[PDB]
Amino acid sequence: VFTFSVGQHNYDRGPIQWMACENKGYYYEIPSIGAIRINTQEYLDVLG
Amino acid sequence: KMTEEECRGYYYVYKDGDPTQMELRPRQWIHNDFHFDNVLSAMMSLFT
Amino acid sequence: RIKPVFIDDANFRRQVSYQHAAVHIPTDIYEGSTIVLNELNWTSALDDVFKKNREEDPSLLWQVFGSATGLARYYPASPWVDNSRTPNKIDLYDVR
Amino acid sequence: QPKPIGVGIPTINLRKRRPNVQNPKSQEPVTLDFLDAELENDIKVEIRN
Amino acid sequence: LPLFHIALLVLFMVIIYAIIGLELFKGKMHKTCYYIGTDIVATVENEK
Ligand SMILES: *[C@@H]1O[C@H](CO)[C@@H](O[C@@H]2O[C@H](CO)[C@@H](O[C@@H]3O[C@H](CO)[C@@H](O)[C@H](O)[C@@H]3O)[C@H](O)[C@H]2NC(C)=O)[C@H](O)[C@H]1NC(C)=O
Repeated sequence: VFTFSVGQHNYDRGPIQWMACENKGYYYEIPSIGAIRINTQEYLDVLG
Repeated sequence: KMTEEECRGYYYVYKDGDPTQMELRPRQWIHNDFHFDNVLSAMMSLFT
Repeated sequence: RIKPVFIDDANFRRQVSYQHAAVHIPTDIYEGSTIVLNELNWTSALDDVFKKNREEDPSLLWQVFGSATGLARYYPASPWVDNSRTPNKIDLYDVR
Repeated sequence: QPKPIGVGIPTINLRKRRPNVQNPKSQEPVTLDFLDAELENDIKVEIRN
Repeated sequence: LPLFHIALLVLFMVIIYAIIGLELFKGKMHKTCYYIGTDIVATVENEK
């Protein structure tokens, strides 16, 4: 399970991090357009 | 880029928020015009 | 930096240099970082194997190392199709 | 052929295109099926399988 | 209660100036410089 927190907000991000690194996954944050390309390609490191 | 050493090189700027409309700008570590670094700058900021 | 000669070649409709390998770094990735400079330090040993492979089989086309840090070192050296901002156009190429 | 594989019908909105943006061109591979390169036939499907 | 006359004067001045502006600048701020053949307003980095 890979979880992505997108945008700027005041909502709690703890539960999605727990989902990420509980089911052998990873947690990513995408605050703007500039981070989309870098953060949507890093999941191949965990898969390798 | 959260540090002066990271804030180097160039980055993409998306005008009107469109991911397909790109423009290149250099990264520069900027300092606020009104700050609180010393007592004089703090006094100027508080006067403003 | 390095200034190559860039002779004209067949099997490459471009100008290539067989003396070293070219390095492509994504535009938004700052070259000169500790991560990037370290990669360029130890990837300089691939040029000898590039030359050995080319001399063993002269029909080889591009052979490239795609780094996990975004770098791309390919042989033979050749100017990139799209400069950063020399023309009005830019490039969006990440080896990853 | 060296041309990229076309998908759908191309639609453009020329009223929302700045002249100095360098929009991305393409990154997809040229994946053409055997049945899409010739006239598809029942025997040809069997041969391909 | 004593501020009643002042409020009346304020409303009176506001009405007069609104009517004057209506007759002077009606339908005048409706042209801006778009790009060639597009519906995109042309501005610079820090200009509204
Ligand atoms: C990455 O960069 C480092 C530093 O430039 C390279 O290390 C350098 O390797 C050369 C080749 O062995 C060293 O030259 C030798 O130095 C010894 C004395 O240390 C001398 O006795 C030999 O005759 C020869 O001149 C050089 O000193 C060394 N530099 C440092 C600072 O240790 C390294 O080779 C680079 N990586 C790759 C893959 O090329």
